[PDB]
Amino acid sequence: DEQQRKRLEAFLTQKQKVGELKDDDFEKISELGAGNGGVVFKVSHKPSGLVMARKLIHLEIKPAIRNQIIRELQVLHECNSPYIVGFYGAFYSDGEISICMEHMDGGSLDQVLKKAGRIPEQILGKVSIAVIKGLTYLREKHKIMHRDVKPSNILVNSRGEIKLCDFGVSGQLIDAMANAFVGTRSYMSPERLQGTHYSVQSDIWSMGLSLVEMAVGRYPIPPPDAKELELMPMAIFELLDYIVNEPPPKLPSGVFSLEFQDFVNKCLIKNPAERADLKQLMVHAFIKRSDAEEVDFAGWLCSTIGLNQPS
Amino acid sequence: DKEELVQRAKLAEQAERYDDMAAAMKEVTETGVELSNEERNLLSVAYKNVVGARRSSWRVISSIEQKTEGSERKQQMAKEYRVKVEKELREICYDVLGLLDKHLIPKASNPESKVFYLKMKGDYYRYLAEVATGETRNSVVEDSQKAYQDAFEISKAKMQPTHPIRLGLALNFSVFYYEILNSPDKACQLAKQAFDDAIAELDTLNEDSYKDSTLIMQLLRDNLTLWTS
Amino acid sequence: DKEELVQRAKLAEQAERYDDMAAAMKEVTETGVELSNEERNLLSVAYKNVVGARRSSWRVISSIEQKTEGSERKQQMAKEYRVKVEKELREICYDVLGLLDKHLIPKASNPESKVFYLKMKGDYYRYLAEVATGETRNSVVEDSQKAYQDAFEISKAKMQPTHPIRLGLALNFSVFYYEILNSPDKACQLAKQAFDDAIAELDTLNEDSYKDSTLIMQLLRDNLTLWTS
Amino acid sequence: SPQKPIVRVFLPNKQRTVVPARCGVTVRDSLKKALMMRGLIPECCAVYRIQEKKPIGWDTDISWLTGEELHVEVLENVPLTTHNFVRKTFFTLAFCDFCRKLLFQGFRCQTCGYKFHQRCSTEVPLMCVNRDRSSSAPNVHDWEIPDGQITVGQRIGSGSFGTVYKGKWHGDVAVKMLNVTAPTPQQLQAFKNEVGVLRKTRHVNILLFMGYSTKPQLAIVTQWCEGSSLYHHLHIIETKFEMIKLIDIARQTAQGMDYLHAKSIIHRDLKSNNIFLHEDLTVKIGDFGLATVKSRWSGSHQFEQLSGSILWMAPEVIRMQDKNPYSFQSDVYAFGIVLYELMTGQLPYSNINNRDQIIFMVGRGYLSPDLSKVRSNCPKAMKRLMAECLKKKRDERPLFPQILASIELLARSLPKIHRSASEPSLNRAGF
Amino acid sequence: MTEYKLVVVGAGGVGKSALTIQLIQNHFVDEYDPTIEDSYRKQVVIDGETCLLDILDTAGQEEYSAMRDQYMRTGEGFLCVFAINNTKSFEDIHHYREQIKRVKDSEDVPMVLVGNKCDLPSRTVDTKQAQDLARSYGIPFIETSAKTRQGVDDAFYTLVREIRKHK
Ligand SMILES: Nc1nc2c(ncn2[C@@H]2O[C@H](COP(=O)(O)OP(=O)(O)NP(=O)(O)O)[C@@H](O)[C@H]2O)c(=O)[nH]1
Ligand SMILES: Nc1ncnc2c1ncn2[C@@H]1O[C@H](COP(=O)(O)OP(=O)(O)OP(O)(O)=S)[C@@H](O)[C@H]1O
Ligand SMILES: Nc1ncnc2c1ncn2[C@@H]1O[C@H](COP(=O)(O)OP(=O)(O)OP(O)(O)=S)[C@@H](O)[C@H]1O
Ligand SMILES: O=C(NOCCO)c1ccc2cncn2c1Nc1ccc(I)cc1F
Ligand SMILES: [Mg+2]
Ligand SMILES: [Mg+2]
Ligand SMILES: [Zn+2]
Ligand SMILES: [Zn+2]
Repeated sequence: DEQQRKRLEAFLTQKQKVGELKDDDFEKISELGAGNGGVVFKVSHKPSGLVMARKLIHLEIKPAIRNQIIRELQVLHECNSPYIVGFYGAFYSDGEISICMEHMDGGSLDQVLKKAGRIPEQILGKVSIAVIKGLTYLREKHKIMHRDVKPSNILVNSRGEIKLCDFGVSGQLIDAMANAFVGTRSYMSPERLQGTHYSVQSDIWSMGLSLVEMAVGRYPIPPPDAKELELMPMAIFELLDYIVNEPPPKLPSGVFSLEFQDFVNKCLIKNPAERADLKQLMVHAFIKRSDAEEVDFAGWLCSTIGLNQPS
Repeated sequence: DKEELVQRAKLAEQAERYDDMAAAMKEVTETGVELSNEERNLLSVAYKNVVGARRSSWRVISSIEQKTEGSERKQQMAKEYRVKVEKELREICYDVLGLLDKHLIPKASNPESKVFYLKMKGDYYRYLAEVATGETRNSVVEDSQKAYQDAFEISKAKMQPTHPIRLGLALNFSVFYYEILNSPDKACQLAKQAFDDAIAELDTLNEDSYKDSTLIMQLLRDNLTLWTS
Repeated sequence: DKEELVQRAKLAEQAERYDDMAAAMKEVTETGVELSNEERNLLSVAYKNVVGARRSSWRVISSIEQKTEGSERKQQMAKEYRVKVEKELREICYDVLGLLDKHLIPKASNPESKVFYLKMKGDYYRYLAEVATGETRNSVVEDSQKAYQDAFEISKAKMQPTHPIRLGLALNFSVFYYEILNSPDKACQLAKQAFDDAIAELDTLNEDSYKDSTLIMQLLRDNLTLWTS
Repeated sequence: SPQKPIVRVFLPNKQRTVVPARCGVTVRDSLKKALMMRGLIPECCAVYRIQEKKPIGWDTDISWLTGEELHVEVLENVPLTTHNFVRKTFFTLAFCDFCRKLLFQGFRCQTCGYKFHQRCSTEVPLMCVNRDRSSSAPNVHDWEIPDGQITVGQRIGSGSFGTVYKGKWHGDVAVKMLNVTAPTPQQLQAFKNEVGVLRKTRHVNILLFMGYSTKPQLAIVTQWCEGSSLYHHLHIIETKFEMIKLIDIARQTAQGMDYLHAKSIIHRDLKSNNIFLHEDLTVKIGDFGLATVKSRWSGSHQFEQLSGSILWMAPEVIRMQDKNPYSFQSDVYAFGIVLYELMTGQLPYSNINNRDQIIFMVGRGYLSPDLSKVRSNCPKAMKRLMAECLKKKRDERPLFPQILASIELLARSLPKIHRSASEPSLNRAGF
Repeated sequence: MTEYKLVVVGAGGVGKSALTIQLIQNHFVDEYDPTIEDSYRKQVVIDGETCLLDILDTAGQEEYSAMRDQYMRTGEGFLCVFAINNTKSFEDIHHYREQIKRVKDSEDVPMVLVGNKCDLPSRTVDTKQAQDLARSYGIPFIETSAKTRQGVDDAFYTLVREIRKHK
């Protein structure tokens, strides 16, 4: 709209003020989070005064592959959407790949979910809207697919924005990522565990698998116990075997409306083609309803984190 | 009497003692008795293993000789030990070649056996060509060229291209071209021709001839794959 | 010079030839100088492989002799070949014993070397025991018994329960008990006691001998499992 | 329709099967198991697509054929290879490939190198895939560093259970800040007990373990290695070496692992990252054991949450369904993947752009290291060892006493066997 | 001389394929590779008759029931398999029998009830339940373990005998 265009243009304006990205141009302010393969810091770019997030991935790869990754990561300069985290520049130094993005002071939805215990359906509606619009922008404007949709990659700020990040834009970077340490849980759609990406359908499952996890405050595989649900250590290979050979998870009986439950069930179909696409979800009853609702996302976020109300 | 010596040769083969089998077969062929298939195959295996063990020993000795040249006169005795090994290598091949000159070649009433004996002569000449250097190498290889060229014709004219003896002859000739004359393109072309001819004429073999020919063809495929790269 | 002879012996060992190696080490021992730790292993390996080839030949020949089960001259010739290879093995073992009891055993400062050489003496007396059937068997059997008891006293006195030499002596002694004397109860008792005592000091395993220790341990376990059935 | 893009396959003798049409999988591998159940092998068969019967290559990517019907037939062509068994006495240390016991006398396949006792002939593999005398004696051939001593220097890099720094402690050492920063009094005790064992290891191929330090959290102190790791020399610079040095590296790694297993220490982490070339000559394995500092505890239990590059984890380790998956055979599988990495120069599964996909398919027994990327001169005996190390069932994998011996057996026969083949001896066998 | 078309049906995971592979090759598969379709031939002597068995091993996953139904239409007799640790698979024997009646357009179809996985601990479908269900349909009940091979031949041979009775 108008405010989104304003913010995008202001981000571009603040982006032109940044030239070459040198390692000496950053002063480390704080740590923001860490995963199994990278560490992110909030830092200040001295030459331009801006404050950004800097992800550092430490890969032991040959210099040619590293350079091709660096070159491929420059496509992120084209991604300009209110549902995609802003990108300032990527480079390599001191044996680590550094990716510079805009700072989301609200954090990722995993941290917000940990702070909140559970997330209300009404908030989840706007979250799903943003996720779907970001996936649409990635599928249409760039013909690339996220492939790593989960609460750890959905970011939010104090201005009520909800943006996607950590999507698969550099194929060589994914190829390097295939030599990673085993995680504790997977959001991979069942077809990807036996075949290859079935287009954006393979992303949508993850979103659903995320929403339920945010809907209940618990990793939904295996589904909660009979009395753990009323209270409202599986091996990773066992989780994958459950994902492939067991019925998908579902929302609780009566805690959530039927449109949200139908949305998540359509999002969690084990057959990707029978599973809904972006256009189906965009005009879903739950999506229409949550788009009609005037939910105060920024204030709810600030409240949950423990900061004073914004605006 | 003959059967007693053949039984002794078989018993020596089972006992892994090979020099006794070599002697017991040389004394059998010394008489000039009609040599059948198994009787000559025992001789072939005996004279193959006896020379093969010493050839492997010579290869190891030569490899150790060239491990480190920047050293004292420890290589001095190494080459003299190798010379002794050759002194115990060439003369047995000469005992085989003289034997082939005595009885085998004249007392042959079947072209297949003639091809077999000529291939053996060529194989032992190729065995001698490795250690022999200078003009002796040339003098040795000039005999093996004709030994194989007087056998390939008979193989092509009297026996099928799928015959295990013809396949063995082609394999040995390709190895001779590759290792001695160092013409890898001609060796590859010869091997490809033999293998394509074998494939073009297949599924006609006997029931017994379903292991050995396959073995030679699989070794041919291994060599072709090794020489392509 | 001794180093030239030792290098020649090692070179022949790397060439998989065990006739020049045995002669070279016999010439080394004939000098009458005390061997080092390294030089002894080459002698042991050479005079083990030389006997081992004849042992394999003898085993397979006796198997064929027990397989034929007929009435002809094949059995008589097989018996003649068996007595020939038995005479050859007797000559080898007698040469080893003559080279052992005149230059090494009487001059052995290190008790460890004494245990090694008494183990070898018992091993070759057992090698002679398994072939010679008759009245002479009781002499060599008792000689091996005396040698092994003498080695075992020193092993119990001044040896480690995890040393390769003590474990090898115990293994050879249990095999001697089981095969020659046919008393498996005491063989099992000895094997279990030795295996337990080797289990005792399991932590004390330096780099010098970990492969030999665990290999003899596993061989003892395999023999124990074979004999307890 | 595609129904999980499947392919329908018609088989000999009126049989049939459905296989998943997954990108990146060959027809051969899609069908391997179905054929095996019927005593068939792709190499003894032909495959066709219906279009009407048109021949396709066994190495075709099956995902191109989704929705199609394939047919597999035989033509009774080359019978793979028949075992050329020669009776041989082994004057050197040899083990029977079936029974893993000492093999003083037996049979050897001239082509494929398989070795077995006379008594085990009923257990020999059928296709040559390219009262007895009891055995005898074979041939003969407080550790806590206090504060104020470890000069922690420059950060080197983070791992799967800690970050490594180059420290100064009576010379250059490698300090490791273990991720487990707050250990319980039981985990600390178990870690001290594990260090008790690790301090008593001294081998030329094993990195020296110089204790730890408790005051500044937990910090394993190991011998600092100069030069670079094997992974660095195999995937960063891609400096391939002659086969002799490669087999020597494999032999030294196997010797170090054999020393580790002789003392009953499961490495749990053997991979090209933990293999160093000390002065470009000596192989040194590091980061072994330390089972108690991985999989952070919640009490007196140490449920292994599993952590490490899954490329080297055995299928039994990937499953984690077993009570304890880090046994000797999982170490052997890790070594086998190291052998594959050394031999081909590429990491396993160089055609997959997902990590969870690899975990699922490997732990499921569907994905295996492809053995069609090897060099065109590797002796078949050597390659057979690598294929034995990567057996899905862990009980089939050999132990390191056998692997070291098998490596050394072909280490000496390398130069002679590199020349072209020759006319072999005929059958000369019978059972 | 005599060919018999046998169809193995029942819920996912109960051991249909493991039972079939034990019959065909005397080997237990411990992996769980879900079936879409698999057919086998095996020649066997049963009651003095050399029999050619066509074994049609079907999918337990209902997603592939269209393929299952094509196999069922050709079959002459049915092994209806449940697992002794899966009560729903036991209850759903009724579903499979109804499917057979539907596809065969007949209430008179040779059938044998098989309770598999009897080697497991903590069995939850008891012998009385299973025998009562078999009795309710007038069919034999055979306990099996594809792991130990107990009952495998009896299950298939009994079905062949039921087909012979029906012929
Ligand atoms: N312990 C045990 N496991 C068994 C037995 N029979 C099958 N299984 C196991 O159960 C799993 C499923 O077996 P399978 O034969 O594939 O079952 P299915 O009924 O054919 N499944 P689907 O309907 O999907 O084709 C496999 O892991 C198999 O090893 C048995 O008798 N005992
Ligand atoms: N742009 C960002 N701004 C602020 N924090 C961020 C940003 N990107 C990532 N983070 C933090 O880093 C973590 C998520 O990033 P990653 O660690 O890369 O993802 P992850 O948790 O490792 O899961 P993955 O990517 O599926 S392996 C969270 O703790 C976030 O708070
Ligand atoms: N003993 C050592 N001496 C010298 N450098 C070392 C040593 N151990 C590790 N390193 C270095 O540390 C870097 C990364 O740290 P590590 O944690 O050892 O990596 P890692 O081996 O992948 O981790 P794990 O736990 O073994 S999977 C490697 O690239 C090595 O260069
Ligand atoms: O970040 C990644 N994986 O997580 C690290 C493991 O801890 C990641 C994974 C795949 C990928 C392909 N192309 C870039 N890729 C990534 N990077 C990345 C992408 C977009 C944004 I906006 C920010 C990023 F950091
Ligand atoms: Mg992330
Ligand atoms: Mg099935
Ligand atoms: Zn073979
Ligand atoms: Zn055996």
